[PDB]
Parts: sequence; C-alpha cells; structure tokens
Amino acid sequence: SPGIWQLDCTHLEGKVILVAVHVASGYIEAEVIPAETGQETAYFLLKLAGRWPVKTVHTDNGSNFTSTTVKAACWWAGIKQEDGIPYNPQSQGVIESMNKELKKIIGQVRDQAEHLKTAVQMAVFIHNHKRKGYSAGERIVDIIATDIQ
Amino acid sequence: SPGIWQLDCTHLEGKVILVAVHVASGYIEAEVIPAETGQETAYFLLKLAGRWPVKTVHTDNGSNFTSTTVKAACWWAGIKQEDGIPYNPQSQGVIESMNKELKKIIGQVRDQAEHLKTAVQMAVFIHNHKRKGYSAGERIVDIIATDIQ
Ligand SMILES: CCCCNC(=O)[C@@H](NC(=O)N(C)Cc1ccc2c(c1C(=O)O)OCO2)c1ccccc1
Ligand SMILES: CCCCNC(=O)[C@@H](NC(=O)N(C)Cc1ccc2c(c1C(=O)O)OCO2)c1ccccc1
Ligand SMILES: [Cl-]
Ligand SMILES: [Cl-]
Repeated sequence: SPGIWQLDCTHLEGKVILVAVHVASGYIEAEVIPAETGQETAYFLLKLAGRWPVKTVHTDNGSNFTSTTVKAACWWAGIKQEDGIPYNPQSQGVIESMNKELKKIIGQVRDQAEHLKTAVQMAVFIHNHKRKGYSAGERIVDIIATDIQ
Repeated sequence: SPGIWQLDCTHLEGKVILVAVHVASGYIEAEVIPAETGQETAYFLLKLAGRWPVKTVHTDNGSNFTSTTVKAACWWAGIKQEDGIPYNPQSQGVIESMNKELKKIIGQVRDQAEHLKTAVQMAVFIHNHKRKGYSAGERIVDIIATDIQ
C-alpha cells in the first residue's frame, strides 16, 4: 500500500479543489482548478507521479475513470487506475472529514492569502506538517523508505 | 543536508521553467511560468515546502533573494533563504548540466505533449525515476527517512 493514492474533488468559493491523498499516511497534494475536466485531472496525476511513486490511483468519479485523457496519463506514468468505490464505507467518511478539515484550515489562513490557490497551498502545508506523534509528511517518507529497503 | 534545496531558472520556447533541486539527491520539482517574478517564485516555494521538509533554499538570483513576496513566503513556510552563490564552483556546472539534461528530455517527449507544461512534468518524472543504482526519488526518501529516525 505504499503506492496507493485516492483522488478527491471538493468545492469552495465557486472553484474546484482537486486533492490526491496517500492512503496509508494521510499526506496530500492539492490544486485549485476552474473545473474538474479529464484534462486537468490527467495533468494533476502526471505531476503527482513524477513526485512520488504512484502505483495505483482510486479515481474520484466515473467521468475521470472513463476519460481518455486520464487513461492516457495513467498509461504514460505507469499508474493503475482503479475505481474509488468505498467497499469499506469508512472510506467516504474519512474523505468527508478531510475536506471539512481542509476547508477549516483554508478559512483560518484565508486572511493571509489574497488568492484561493495560495490558501489551498498553505492548507496543504499545515495538513502535511501537523503532528498527530508523527506528521503525514513523516509517515509517507517512512512508508516509502521501508518499501525501498 | 536533508533540508537543502537550490532554485534554478531556465528558458525554453520563450517561456520560463522554474526548478527546485534537492541538493543531496538530485530530485527535482519544476513548473512553467510566463516570467520569473517574486510572486511566482514565492508561490512555487510555498507549494514545495508543503510537500517536502524544506529548511534552506539557495535562491537563484538576487532579485528573488530581495523580493519581499519571496521573503514573506519563506517566513510563512519556515524556510531560511540563502544566496545561491557557488563558493564551490562545480555547482554552476552541475546546474548547467541538469538544465541541458532537462531540455533534452523535454525534446524527447516534446511530441507526446501538446503543451510545454506537460512536457516539463514528463521530464520531471523521467528525471526523478532514472536509475543512476538508485533514482533521485529513492535517494530523497532515504535521505529524509534517515534524518527522521
Ligand atoms: C488579503 C491578504 C493579502 C496579504 N498578502 C499579500 O499581500 C501578498 N501575499 C504574500 O506575501 N504571500 C506570501 C502569499 C502569496 C504569495 C505569492 C503569490 C500570491 C500570494 C497571495 O497572497 O495569494 O498570490 C500569487 O503569488 C501578495 C503577494 C502577491 C500578490 C498578492 C498578494
Ligand atoms: C502534440 C501531441 C499531443 C498528443 N497528446 C494529446 O492529444 C493529449 N495528451 C495526453 O493524452 N496527455 C496525457 C498529455 C496531456 C495531459 C493533460 C493535459 C495536457 C496534455 C498535453 O498533451 O499537453 O494538456 C493539458 O492537460 C491531449 C489532451 C488534452 C489536451 C491536449 C492534448
Ligand atoms: Cl518517484
Ligand atoms: Cl512536510
């Protein structure tokens, strides 16, 4: 499970926040996009897979699962695309909670950032650095290091 | 050592490619921007520091070193800004060589990507995954994991 990620799309200020969560650690990367198109999702996954060893992605919905451009990016990057259907129901609630938590952080920084995209990146930072005692950033690095060795 | 990054700005197709290199591993993150401004650099560093434990950045030039927006991002993210002056002179040539490498990769994929930004992300992927026998992606995870424990 060191290579497993989940896509998550949430909305705020009439914009779309696209999130990738590393399932085993809770570590995230996120971007603001105008709308959640196959093309945007494909580009986001290319960026993600160049940065971390992404083996499997649970896509966030059937449109992206279907998307020719998403399928092309996954092929290019060596990613196995899977559905993101919560056969374990506690999955959906974990996501919902993260979306709520991310929006909360965004609200707390919203003041220090002129643009939504800045506040989202501040939120990524705070989320990944939060000690819970290791942080998500520490967990993902330990998980993947153990996997290499 | 595990926390040290160098900024590097290179040009192609009339656009700017902004690179951050993890000095100890050769691992990189990169983006295409229309122009290298303080605001763009500041945003790039915010994103980088939310994703990896960035302690020190050797900035690529004195305009970004001076930039009040870059200084504000570095303050926000807990980054020590340093100059990028190569007291070790083999530094310039290492950068120069990576820029040449990156541009070569971009040329090799240039055909598979409509947009420069896609080709740059493909080049980041190929760079970070190349076995050298570990890859840069493997090196950065082991360096930082060793540092955590
Ligand atoms: C309403 C509160 C406004 C107080 N903050 C500021 O005046 C400046 N913000 C910063 O110094 N930083 C660290 C954040 C930041 C960094 C880079 C960027 C940004 C932002 C951003 O704020 O969204 O936008 C695009 O490139 C600022 C800088 C540039 C443009 C606008 C604002
Ligand atoms: C010159 C030969 C072009 C052959 N490739 C294609 O037709 C498509 N490319 C892909 O399937 N992928 C994986 C790459 C990609 C992914 C996502 C994106 C992209 C690109 C990109 O190509 O730049 O642009 C922004 O969002 C394509 C898709 C959408 C727009 C344009 C092209
Ligand atoms: Cl990788
Ligand atoms: Cl981190």
